[PDB]
Parts: sequence; C-alpha cells; structure tokens
Amino acid sequence: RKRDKSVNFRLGLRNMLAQIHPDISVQTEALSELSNIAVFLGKKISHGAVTLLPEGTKTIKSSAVLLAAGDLYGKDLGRHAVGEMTKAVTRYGSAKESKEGSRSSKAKLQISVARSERLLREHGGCSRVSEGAAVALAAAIEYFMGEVLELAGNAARDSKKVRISVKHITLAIQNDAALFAVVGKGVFSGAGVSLISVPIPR
Amino acid sequence: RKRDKSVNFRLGLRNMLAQIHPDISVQTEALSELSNIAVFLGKKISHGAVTLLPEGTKTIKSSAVLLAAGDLYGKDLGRHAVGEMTKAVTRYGSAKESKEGSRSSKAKLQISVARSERLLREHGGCSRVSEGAAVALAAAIEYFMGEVLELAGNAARDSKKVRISVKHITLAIQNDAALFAVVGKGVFSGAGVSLISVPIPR
Amino acid sequence: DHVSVGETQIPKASTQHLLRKAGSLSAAGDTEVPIRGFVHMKLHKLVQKSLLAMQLAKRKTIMKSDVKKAAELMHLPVFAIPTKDSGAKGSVFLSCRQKGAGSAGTGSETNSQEVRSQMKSTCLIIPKERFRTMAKEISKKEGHDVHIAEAALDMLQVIVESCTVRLLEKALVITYSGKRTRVTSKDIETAFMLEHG
Amino acid sequence: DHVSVGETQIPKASTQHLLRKAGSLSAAGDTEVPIRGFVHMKLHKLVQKSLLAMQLAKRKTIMKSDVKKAAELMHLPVFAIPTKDSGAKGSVFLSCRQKGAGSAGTGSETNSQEVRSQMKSTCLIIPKERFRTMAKEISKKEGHDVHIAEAALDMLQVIVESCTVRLLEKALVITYSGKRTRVTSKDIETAFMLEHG
DNA sequence: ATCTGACACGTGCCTGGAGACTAGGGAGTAATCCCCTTGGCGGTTAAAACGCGGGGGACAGCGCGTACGTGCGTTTAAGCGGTGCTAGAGCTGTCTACGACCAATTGAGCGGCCTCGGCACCGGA
DNA sequence: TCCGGTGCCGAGGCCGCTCAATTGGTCGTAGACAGCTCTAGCACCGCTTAAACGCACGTACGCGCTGTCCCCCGCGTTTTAACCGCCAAGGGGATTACTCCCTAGTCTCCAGGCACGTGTCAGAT
Repeated sequence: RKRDKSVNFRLGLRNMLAQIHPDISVQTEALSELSNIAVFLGKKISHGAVTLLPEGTKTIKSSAVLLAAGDLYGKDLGRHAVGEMTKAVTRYGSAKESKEGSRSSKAKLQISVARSERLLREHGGCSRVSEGAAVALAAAIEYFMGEVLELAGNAARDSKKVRISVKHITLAIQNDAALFAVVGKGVFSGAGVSLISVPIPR
Repeated sequence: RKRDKSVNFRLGLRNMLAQIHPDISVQTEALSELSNIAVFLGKKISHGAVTLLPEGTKTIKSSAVLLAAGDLYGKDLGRHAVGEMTKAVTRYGSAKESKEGSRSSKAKLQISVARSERLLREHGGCSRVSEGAAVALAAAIEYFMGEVLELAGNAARDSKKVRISVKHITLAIQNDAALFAVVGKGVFSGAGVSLISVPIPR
Repeated sequence: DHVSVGETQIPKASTQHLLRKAGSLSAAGDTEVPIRGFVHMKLHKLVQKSLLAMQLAKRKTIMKSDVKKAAELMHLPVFAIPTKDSGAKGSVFLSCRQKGAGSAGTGSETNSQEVRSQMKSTCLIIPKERFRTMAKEISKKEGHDVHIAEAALDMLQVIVESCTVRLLEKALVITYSGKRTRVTSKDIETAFMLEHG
Repeated sequence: DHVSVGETQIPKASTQHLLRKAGSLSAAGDTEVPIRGFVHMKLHKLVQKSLLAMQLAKRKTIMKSDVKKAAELMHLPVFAIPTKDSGAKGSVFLSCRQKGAGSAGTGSETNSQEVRSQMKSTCLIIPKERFRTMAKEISKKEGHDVHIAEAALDMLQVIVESCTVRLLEKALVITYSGKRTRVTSKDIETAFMLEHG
C-alpha cells in the first residue's frame, strides 16, 4: 500500500546490466542481494572518507572519497578504480558543463548518481559535502558492482542460467580475493563460507 | 604556549582518586593512559546508544545510555552498573532541584559531568540529546574508571609503589575479564598481551 | 570451556549438519555440545541487543529493522529477504545421500556427496520453530516476554547460522594446522578463543 | 607465504625479543623472516593510511594526530604520549639474563627469567632510528618522501609492536592447540590467515 | 647510604562550565483498522534417536634428524649529544567559490496485476 | 546415462501514480591562498657502547613409525514431531491526531583548571 522508503536500487542495478551481460537476467532476491551489498559499500567508504580523514569540520572532498576507495579497495584494484574515478570526474565535468546535465544522469551508468548524496550526507559524519565527492562515490560503487556483477553473470553462463542466482554471487566473491576482502566480511544467504583451501595436514 | 584543546581529564581523574586510594598517587603517563581509556569508553557507548538504538531522529534518552552501558558492560557488572546509573540519576535529580546544582557539580564525582556533553553531542550521531543521558554517561564512565583505578591502586600497593604505573593498569585489565572484554580490545603501551592461560598441550 | 547450556537446544543432527556444511569431514562425539552452546551464545547476544533496541523503541514486537540495527551494532554487515526468504524444505534429502548415481565413498574427501549436497542448499538448515522456541524461551529468561516477527526471526536464523559456519571454518583451519582430520570440541573452544578471547 | 620482504629489516635478535616478549618459549630458525615481513606489512598499511591522510591535509609532515586518525581508521583504539614517551634504553639488560640472584634454567617455563624481565619493560624494544629508516625508506618507495615527526613515529612504534605482539600471542595459542612447544613460521602465517585471510 | 629527576607545591590568568529565559519543535500519548502473528487440528514423513561393524584415527614409546638455545668475541651502528638550516606549522588576513536551501518540473521507479516460458520431473532410446 | 515431452509458478511486461531527482536561483559561508614566526626536524659529526652478527657445543625439540586401542561413521530401524496447511482470533503496528517538555541559543558569572617556577624526596644502584 504505502510507497517505498529505502534506497532505490532495482532499475539502476538492472540498468547497465544488459551491457554487462545482455542474455543474462537477475533474480529478484539476488537483486536485493546486490542492492544491500552496494549500500553497505557506500556506508563503509562514506564512513571512512567522512568520519575518519578530514581533520576538524572540513568539507568532505572528492579527493577524500578517492583516497577512501583507494585504501578500501585492493592494491591493484584500488589503483585501477581510482583512475576510473578520475575518469568519472571528467565525465561529470562534461555533465555539469552540459545543460542536459544529470536530468538524464548523463551516462552516470548506475542510479548511484542518485544514491550517492544519500549515502554520504545522511551518513551524517558531517554536514559539509562536495558534490564531486558524491560523483566519486557513484563511480566507486559502480565499478565495484560492475566487476562483481560481470563475474556473477559469467558464473551464471557457466551454470547456463538465464537469470542470476545468489550462489553465483557467492562464488564470484569467494573467487576474487580483492572483492572478498572488501565485502566478504559481511553476511548473506546460506552458509557464507570462505572455503579455505589446501585441505592438507600442515 | 597555546592553551589545550582535547577533553579535560587530569584533575577529575586525580579527583576522587584519594577516596579510592589516599596513599597512592598517579603517573602522569598513566594518567593520560586512563584519560584516553575513559574517552574511548565514552566514544563507544555514545556511538552505541546514539548511532544504533533510537529509530529515526528520536532524542537520545537517559534510558538509551542506560541500556547501552548494560549491554556494553558485562552481565553482572552491567547489572550492578545500571543500578548505580539510576542512583546517579537520583543524585542529579537532587542536584537539579538544588539551586547550587552543577556549579560545584554536586557530588558528580568525576569531571565526567563536564566531558559527557562533549562525548555525546559532538559524537554527532544526532543533535538531539537529553541531559539525563549525559548524567548516565557520567555515571557509567565514572563507575568503570573507579573500578579499574581501584584495582590498579591495589596492584600498586602490591608493588608497593606510591604512584601508579601503566603496568599496574595492564595487570588490572587483564586480571578482570569484565573490564578487559570492554576495553582490552584496544591498544596501549608495551606488548598489550592477553596472557593466554593453561600452557598445556591441548 | 565456558559453554552456556540452556534447557532447549536444537538437535545434534542439525549440529553435525552445520559441521559438514562448513565442510567438517568428521567430528568427535563431544564436538556437538560446545557448538550448541556457542550458537546459543551468539543468539543470546543478538537477541539481547535487538530486544533492548525495541525496548528503547517503546515497542512490543521485534521486526526486521530491529535485528538489522542490532546485528550491525554487533558489527556484522547484514540483510535478508522481506518477501520470500529461503526456508527449510527446500533441501537436498538425507536418504538421497547414497548415489546409485555417482557412488559416494571414494576418497578426496571420502564422503564427497553429503557435504556437496548440503552446501549447495540455499535453505536454512535449523528447523524454524525449534529456533522460534529458543527465541521465545530466551525472551522469557531475560527478554520480558514480547512477540517475535517470523521475518526478523528468520533473518536471525541466517545471521546466526552463517556466523557459526564461519566459526567452524576457522576451527577446521585450526584442525588442519593441527595436522589431523577429525574436529574436536577443544578445537571449537580454541576457535572462539581466537575469535574474542 | 605472501611475505613482503623489503631491503631494510630490523635485526632478527629484535624479532626473537618480540617473540619472547609475547611469551614465545622457543622459535624455529625460520620464524623470523615472516614476522619481519608482517611487521613490515602492518607498518606499510599504517603509513599508507596516515600519509594519504596528510596528503589530503595539504600537509608536508606527519604528526601525531595523523597516525592517530589513520590507526583508528585501521579500527584500532590508539593513544600515546606527547610529552615524554617510553623509549628504548630504559630496558632490562641482555647480559643480566644470568641470575646469580634466583638462578634461571629450572622449568615451568624453563628460562623463567628472560621472558619475565623483557615483558616487565615499559620501553619500546625496536631501535628507534632503524624504524625511522624504515619509515623514511617506505615514504620513498611509495610515500612521496616527506618529513616525519618522532612523536608520531614513536606512537607508530607502539602501535605496530603491540599489534604484532597480539599476532604472536594468537600464534602461540595456535601452537599449543597444535600441542607443541616451539613456534614455527607456518604458525605465524596461519595466525595472519585467521587474522584477515 | 646517595644521587637524578620526577613531582609536589606556590603564583598568576581566563576560558570551561553553569544557570536564567526563551522558541519551538520534537516527542510522547491516544484512537482505529486490519495485518499479520499466535495458537490449534490434521497429515506425511522425514528427520530425531540409536546401535553394530569397522576401519580408520589418534597417539605412547621410541629414535631420527638436526639446528636452535646458550654462551662468547668482535664490528656496526644505535644512541645521543651538539650545531646549524630551514622547512615548514600554525595563525591571521583577504577574496570568492561553492554548496546549502527554496521552490517548481519531469518522468523513473515502483506497486499491482496479467502473461508464460525457463525450469524441474520423468519416460524412451 | 542422456535427450526430449509435460507441466507450473514465477519472471517479464504493462499501467499508473507521485514524488525522487533534477534545475535554477540566491547567501553566506566555508575555505583556499598569502603572508609571518620560529621549532623542530633533519643533516652531519662524533663519540660510547650496547647490540648484532658470527661462531661453537651440545641436546632438546619436531614428529613419524609401529603398534594399540579405540572411536564415529556408514549402514541400518524406531520413534514423534517438523512442516505445512488451514482456521480462528486478537494484539498490536502503523497511522493519524493532540499536547507539552525538552534541549539549544544567548548571555552572564564564576571558578577551577591551565601554565610556569622551586624545592624535596621516589626510585634505581
């Protein structure tokens, strides 16, 4: 009856999904899966960049989020991600100079352009937030989701499944150390194992 | 040259210290030790009560802090502490009805009566804070400090040392499981061990 | 030691089911009491946090958001289904452990079927209402006896089961470091000792 | 494995000093390279966090507050002395390990003197300027080569030493669970595996 | 029995803290509707509860294999002072760039309902 | 053992509501840059010495082997409630509606805390 309250994910997640994998679809439960993973990543990185880094009440900066992602993401993955972050910075510069701007969100591939202001500002570490930081978050979460989702879709094709299943996400995360170390700390459906390797007597 | 900036601890810590142990004195380094332990405890419990418990933007309540301490503190220690919390509530009720009030801090044994508003309000989980909650924090931190400090002074007497040493605090914390589980997670001078027991082949 | 043991504990078969789910090849006959104890312990901590939360909320029943904020207070990143979550039945059967098709009992790991079949199960493994009985009973013994929402209850299911699986995984790591196959209870207490201590 | 090994590493005697400080009764001859590696690793993480912090600060030198916020970003509750912190010399002597007074070498633990004497030392155990050389060298290899404050440097000392002691303590727990006395390197990597993995 | 130095104590200064008063909204309470929990009946069935064979798992005594613990001598540099340079750490100033806040606009997202085909089960080759 | 026929409920598709996201606008404000002061970090020297590293001896420690016994796991059968589905009921969850209590904002008063300097005993030898 009543309209929704939480952070908008559905379309944006299935948005850009086809370009990641056109043949492959999603499970609604897996969609909520990825949704809360995304908002968790937003919470953690927002908390880092905001609550931790700027001394005093200083504005939260795009560069702040940049560094936050760089540390939070893996060495190589963080390095690649931050370059992509600056790429998104340039893209949104082109957006803002454009009159069209964010009305069609100007290639801001995920709805993250909309969820970013939320995850930062109402994280309430401070009140003082640059929009560039929001674009940085959008890019960071969007790259992370793109990589994990692509791995998941590849797993689904490996399982020959039209729509993704949560086990595919599980396998993807446990497969990549980089993503796991970021988000595998969390809990989710099923056992949630790490699948320790080399079952050999030490 | 410039006057201090951080949270006031020195007098309040040595305040009420004599009634805990009159013969025994403090080390300045141990004094800063206990200071930051106190402000950490304030941070953690404030974060719990504020950031976690009240749904929505609801005021932070004295009862909120009460429950926060109850969980954060041990089973028995928390139960005793919360009763002491209500005792402090009654004491500050007597304070507020008194015109004298907090001008002499009316038996608010530690300076915690002054640091409490800081550790809550500028923790910035919200803006909406009842003063009763502040008194609750004052009591919680004050009981915790009283217990740990008394154990430390007893250790110093066991070491026959006029002024406390940091190793005494270490031994006190590792000695009491209740206090350790609260604060032993943190780091401090020296090795900071837990001293695992029963060195016997399992 | 230090194993809280209540007066209602989910069957031992469920415990070894959890064990093999985590990949435990074999467990000592004493491995099961402690794991019951510490699953009870995690449950107890979580329910205390959540219930004090709702008590702050001037509330009379636990809902999903309650245990949600409680768990992330426990510092666990948490979320579960509000519409249709995985239940119990739903699972790979116990008697279909035999394999006529691709016979089990070969080595590398020897069983090779039970563990795979059970791990490939989305469903929650603990019977729902036995767990509900634990929830109500603990809300008796400390909780001030309030109502429970099955949605919050089941997300609690997933939180506690996955957490204890992580525990058992650490325990298996311990055992292999101990260079032996079967897991012992002592292994589990050591795991928990490392976990918090 | 996965042991980062730089081109400047604090002497091995300091490593076994840390070991016995944590209460290591005895260590395999290979135990020391990995502990050097992972102390380097913790150092590297901390310095990266702090240095990127000060780089945000449009700053050119690390001060205490810098590594303070960096460490509590690492999620460690941290604080140290701004006026007069414990240094190095300051310590119980190495040659006074003998005890003419209360002779060592008796059992329960056998040494009974070195470990107690070293644990009862407030002072930092790693030589300050070797550590300073590591700090500067790493600020070379990644850090953009900026100045260091000895106060922040020494609070970094205490953070890293205590953290690695906690590591070694977990490792000793592991060893005893493995039912054997001397600690191995493999034990240390297992400890770190449990720590993050 | 002595010495170093940490600190207890004396002098001087002002910001941290408290109280009165107010604005005002944030909060608590109360009423109502029905949604959703809680309990109960009935049924199946499947898992809990349990034992036997066995075969492998765990380890006591023991030595195999060795290299680490202990102990001593030398060389390196660690500590620590001493001097000097200046980079730079912090504080204050101006100039303004930028992101809140208000209000209006647009169509994307999503609830709810209907369509159906991907997907599970099973018989034939 | 694999491939194709059988069948369903779940996923995709569609409609419509409205409010999320956007836009421009202003304000004022946070902050970024410039400039000054002088601390301390850094470099270098140089000395002391403690430590580190290298070298020796021996035996203590890892652990696997037989060899013992010794225990859960496979298989089974026996037992009852777990699940599930439906019905009843009402507790209470959310929502709207009404009232007033609470602290922040401001100012003012005040004192106990801050630094800085001098002599003495706490603690290590």
